[PDB]
Amino acid sequence: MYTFVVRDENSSVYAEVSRLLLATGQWKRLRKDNPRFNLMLGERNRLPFGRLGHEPGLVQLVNYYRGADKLCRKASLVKLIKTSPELSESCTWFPESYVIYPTTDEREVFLAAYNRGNVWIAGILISSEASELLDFIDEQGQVHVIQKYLEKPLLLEPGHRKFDIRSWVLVDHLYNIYLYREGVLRTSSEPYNSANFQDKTCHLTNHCIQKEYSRYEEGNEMFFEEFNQYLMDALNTTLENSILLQIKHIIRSCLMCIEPAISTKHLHYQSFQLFGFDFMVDEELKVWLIEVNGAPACAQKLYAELCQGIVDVAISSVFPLATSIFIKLHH
Amino acid sequence: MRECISIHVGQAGVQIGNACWELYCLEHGIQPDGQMPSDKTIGGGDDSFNTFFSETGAGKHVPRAVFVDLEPTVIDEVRTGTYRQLFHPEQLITGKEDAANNYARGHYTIGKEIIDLVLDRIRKLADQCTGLQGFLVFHSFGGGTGSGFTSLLMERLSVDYGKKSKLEFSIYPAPQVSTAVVEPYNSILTTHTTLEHSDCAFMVDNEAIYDICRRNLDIERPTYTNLNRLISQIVSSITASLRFDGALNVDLTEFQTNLVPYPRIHFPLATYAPVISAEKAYHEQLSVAEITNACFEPANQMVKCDPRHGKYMACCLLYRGDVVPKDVNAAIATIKTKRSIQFVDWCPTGFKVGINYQPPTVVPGGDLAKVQRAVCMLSNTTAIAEAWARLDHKFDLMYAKRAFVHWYVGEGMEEGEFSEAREDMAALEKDYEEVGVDS
Amino acid sequence: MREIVHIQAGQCGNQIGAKFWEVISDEHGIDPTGSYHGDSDLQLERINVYYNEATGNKYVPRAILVDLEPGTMDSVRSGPFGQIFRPDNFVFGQSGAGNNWAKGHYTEGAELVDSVLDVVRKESESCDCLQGFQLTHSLGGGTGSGMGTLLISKIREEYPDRIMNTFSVMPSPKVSDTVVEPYNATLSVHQLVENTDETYCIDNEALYDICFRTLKLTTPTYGDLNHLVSATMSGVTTCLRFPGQLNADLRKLAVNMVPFPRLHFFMPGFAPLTSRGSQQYRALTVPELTQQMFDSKNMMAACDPRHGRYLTVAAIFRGRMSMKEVDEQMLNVQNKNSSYFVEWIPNNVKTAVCDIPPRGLKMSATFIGNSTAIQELFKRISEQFTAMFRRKAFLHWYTGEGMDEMEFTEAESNMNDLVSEYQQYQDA
Amino acid sequence: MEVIELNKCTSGQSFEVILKPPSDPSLEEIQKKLEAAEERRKYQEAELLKHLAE
Ligand SMILES: CC[C@]1(O)C[C@@H]2CN(CCc3c([nH]c4ccccc34)[C@@](C(=O)OC)(c3cc4c(cc3OC)N(C)[C@H]3[C@@](O)(C(=O)OC)[C@H](OC(C)=O)[C@]5(CC)C=CCN6CC[C@]43[C@@H]65)C2)C1
Ligand SMILES: Nc1nc2c(ncn2[C@@H]2O[C@H](COP(=O)(O)OP(=O)(O)OP(=O)(O)O)[C@@H](O)[C@H]2O)c(=O)[nH]1
Ligand SMILES: Nc1nc2c(ncn2[C@@H]2O[C@H](COP(=O)(O)OP(=O)(O)O)[C@@H](O)[C@H]2O)c(=O)[nH]1
Ligand SMILES: [Ca+2]
Ligand SMILES: [Mg+2]
Ligand SMILES: [Mg+2]
Repeated sequence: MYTFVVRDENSSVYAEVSRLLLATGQWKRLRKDNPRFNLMLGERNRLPFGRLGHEPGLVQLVNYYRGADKLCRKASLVKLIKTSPELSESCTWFPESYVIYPTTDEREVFLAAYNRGNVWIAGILISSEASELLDFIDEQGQVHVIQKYLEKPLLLEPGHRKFDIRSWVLVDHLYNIYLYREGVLRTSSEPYNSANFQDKTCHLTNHCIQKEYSRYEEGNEMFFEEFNQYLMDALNTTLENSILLQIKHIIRSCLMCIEPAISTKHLHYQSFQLFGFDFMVDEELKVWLIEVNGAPACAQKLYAELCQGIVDVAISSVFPLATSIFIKLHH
Repeated sequence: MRECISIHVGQAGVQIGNACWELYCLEHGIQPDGQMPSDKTIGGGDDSFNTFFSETGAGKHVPRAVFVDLEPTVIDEVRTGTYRQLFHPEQLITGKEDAANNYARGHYTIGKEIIDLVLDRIRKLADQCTGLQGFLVFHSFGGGTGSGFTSLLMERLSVDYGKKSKLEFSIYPAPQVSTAVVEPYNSILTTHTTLEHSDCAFMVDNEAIYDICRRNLDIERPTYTNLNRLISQIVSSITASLRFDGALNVDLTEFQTNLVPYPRIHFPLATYAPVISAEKAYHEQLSVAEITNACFEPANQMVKCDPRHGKYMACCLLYRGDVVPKDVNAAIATIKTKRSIQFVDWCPTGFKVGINYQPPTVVPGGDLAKVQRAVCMLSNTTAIAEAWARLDHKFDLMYAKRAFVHWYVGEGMEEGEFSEAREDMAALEKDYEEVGVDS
Repeated sequence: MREIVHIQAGQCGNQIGAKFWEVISDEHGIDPTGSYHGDSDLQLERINVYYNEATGNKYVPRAILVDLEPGTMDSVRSGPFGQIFRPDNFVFGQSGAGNNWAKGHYTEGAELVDSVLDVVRKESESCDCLQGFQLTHSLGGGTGSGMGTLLISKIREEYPDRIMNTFSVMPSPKVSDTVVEPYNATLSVHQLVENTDETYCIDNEALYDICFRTLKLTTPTYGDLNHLVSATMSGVTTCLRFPGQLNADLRKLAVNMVPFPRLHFFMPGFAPLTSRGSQQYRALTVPELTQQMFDSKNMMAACDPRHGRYLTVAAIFRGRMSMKEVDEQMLNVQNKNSSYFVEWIPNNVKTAVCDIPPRGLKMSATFIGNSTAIQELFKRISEQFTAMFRRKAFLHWYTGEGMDEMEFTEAESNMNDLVSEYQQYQDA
Repeated sequence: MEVIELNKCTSGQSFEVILKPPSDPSLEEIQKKLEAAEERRKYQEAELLKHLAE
């Protein structure tokens, strides 16, 4: 009988995972601050990693990687890509980006490469005239970052509409990197306007902001079945060749970059984590990394399969019980 | 030449002290009866080793040490041990009943009946010094005497020796070998009260030593004897520069200079390598690069924590045996690329290094294999704060229900010293946090 | 030497007292005449905790024998180890206490108490470093109960800074049929709550169940019951009598076991359970020991541990066995049933091992639990008490000795306070 | 990268290797605390002996 605790009640993914564990009959849930647990499904912020792995007779595992925040904050990711030689300023697949504080950063060198196609992004806002946006941040109290907005996105037909791709990746205690074979396109429901940019409607792809200010596919979510079919019929390529290889590459690069810093290989507790990578595909079927989310939600149709895969690969490999849905990315 | 006096307090301090003093003797060629044939100046000296041993006209080299425990059992062993002739009766002090794992009893009640005696014995050794540099103090966090008496002593020592350095060797409590549920209480009380009086304290988590013993020595259920022989190796590595010819860490003050920029943050992490089983039918001997790299493995730390997620303020490498600077410098640049080693901005990313050619001395019949080369790293990293977080959370769990508090109050302590002590530790956790937050 | 002074009072007190001294005399290699005949020097190392040493190199139990009638005193004298006790330490009367707490505590008892205290004082002024006292007595009768608790109050008055420890036998209508026992018990529990540091609750209800249901003794005797009491008393004092790191003196035990002054009533447990003469064939495994010692059926108090939570536990393993496996099996119990140990007292389970096994056994384990489930014991007594007291039934036996009923109202109140206080911490 | 302050002897050597540059109470007051705690300890016993007297 394995034991676990729940310290993030807000998570929908690990809601399902705890459901799946209790239903096995070889797990039992404890009170939140009962220390004698095998598994911790931890809080999103200020997780006490310092207190893990000091329980004699307990092998302990936690669903987060300490230090992975450096990949899952925008400021931190820019910083990590610009100063990490594994990724380099020679990084073909991340949009030009600068970190800026509201009046150790680079507010200066932002305008320097400016006055040399000038359209950028910054509760958001887009523009081509820098001077104004730099006040948008000034007003606000958080460190905002700015990057070149992608002028020419790949636009779906029928509709002339832009999208982003979300892929789900699982990294286990051995630092095997597993890509869920199912990803999702979060689509814009209304057409794409190249003219005046400052309208948060057909440029922002995120889900909730389209259940509001906005048919073709259900819930503006198109799955790999569909999108692969489209690519074959309109562009005569496959999802795999024109896109996934680039996505598999970027994922490999990012997570191998930080492995030395967060690996729990020789540590007294073990970590695994679920990431949500978000990408953009442009006109030339070139793929771009937008953000890495450390506490991702899952698409509704898929919860059952993904959460099942989490128990199989991340949890039960450490805690055995009584084809695969992932693509192992080798290294 | 300038002397140091060692003070061993409570059971942990005393048994560790016997391990260290036994190990010192084997390193300097001092026999159990106190005779040191190698020593050609009889009845006196200003050699480096004289910092730890005084001499008699009869050729006796006797430790500059005092042992103090509120109960006689443990020190009685010393009084009858194989090194009984080493010490003279005046430096072995005992009481009748102990502090019963109660800090208040060690500090206030039973402490007051013995503090002036201890200080008088300490005065006697001090007067025999031509240039006393200060004190090394050995004790547990968890015992009544180790926690309560020690903090009493430490305060009095600042009064009677306002200008001397005080170093600590502190045993931090682990359930696997601990003996009171109340040890987190005692740990936070003594840390609070001793903090302003200690220049530099080396913390040893029994948990860390227990597991190094299990894993690297093949000891299924480590005893204190096992733990203590390993601890004396680390202690010896740390004090070697005081007892031998050299130019690094040659006086007590230099420990603080090299390791402690911030007074309150005076808890260096020690990491030791290599630890190899003597029952092992020969181990492929490790290189400079290999034992140096091992210094950045949590599993070889005196405290389990993760220095990756903190910053360094200072780092010293102490080698014993077959080591020359070139192989060291070449071990470092390799590591500096393989590992994430982040010093604070207001700090040079760098290592002070010390090599002593005498390889580690091991106790005959002990568990440790002899090796041609070893290293002890002392790194002041913010990561050690993890052990304060652990300790403080256990304190909070019990204190919220006032569990066991009546035992302290019954000894004359006020509830207020609990909260005050915890608040001080809350401030100490925040100081570490400030110092280590690029991320 | 950190001496303990042992006092035994009344019939039950002296019978379990005598068997305790007989059992540990054997373990320490002492014989009926007070001569050592043991192998290990391990037996003689802390021998002075319980025994005084004279010239003739004899060992005399630091034990005082108290009763208001001569009966059981003569019984002890002719008993197997009758001759080891200091003759001047037999202190007895002629009246008896008639199963009446008031007589033990206020009238007959008061007449005898001072001569008892003289012998205590003699034994105490002799000690290098006196730990404190232990008393055996029942709570259902008159002498152990009433006079027993009087002695505790007077001893505490002369030695307020010493530990007071008792082995207290609780009455059960499964074993006896004297109708006032719940009166005597409640009056005594009130005393014990205020005046002892540690009390082992030895429940004749649980002793009966073990003997009759588990050991299949269809005509159980006090001899059978006491076989279990003596095994448990040897077990819980092991860490006092042999070299060891944990709970090695009465105060350190109290500091580890007592988070709140009033909540100092322990549930003892023992494994394996055996009858006298029931020869042991297969020694238990370490696993078996551990499961059993925590099993409700092995508790010497008739309380279901699953109905409460442990504040603190001491576990003592005896015999040659793997210290590694003991550690592993003890962690397993806590890791597997962790909801039954309160979360706000970290690492509240402590484990000791002693290589010397007890007579007849290769492997034994003794459990000492501070469980909130002990409230069931006090609730049981309390209902019995109130069923009579609300009609003032049999009270004249007490008022005739000078007591008021207000003193009954208070004991009842205090014991119900104690129960609810356990209930506070059970939830928390 | 850069080696500094190399000290040698027959016992061994010391040096510093740099990889990068940057970017109390009196004896009197103690008595006062001890005596006070002992005062409470004495007051506590007094109360107790007193209760035992009733
Ligand atoms: C361990 C001490 C002990 O020997 C334990 C029991 C009682 N006594 C004295 C000896 C004794 C026992 N029975 C006796 C009958 C006549 C004379 C003497 C006895 C004793 C026994 O060995 O039985 C075979 C015994 C007694 C009892 C006994 C069990 C028992 O031994 C098995 N009881 C459980 C009670 C008793 O009240 C009961 O069964 O509770 C419902 C039980 O009632 C019935 C219906 O049998 C009974 C029987 C005499 C009746 C009235 C009150 N007392 C209180 C205790 C109880 C008893 C055993 C002391
Ligand atoms: N490493 C090591 N730890 C020890 C040793 N002795 C005790 N400890 C640890 O120290 C703590 C117990 O405190 P002790 O030093 O034994 O107690 P004390 O200082 O004598 O104080 P009192 O006995 O209460 O008067 C526990 O955490 C023990 O595990 C030892 O010899 N070596
Ligand atoms: N376990 C046990 N209980 C006993 C023994 N003798 C009496 N009792 C119990 O103690 C209570 C009777 O008190 P008793 O000691 O005889 O009265 P006292 O002499 O006035 O102290 C009842 O609960 C009896 O069942 C005994 O030898 N062993
Ligand atoms: Ca000399
Ligand atoms: Mg001791
Ligand atoms: Mg009777």
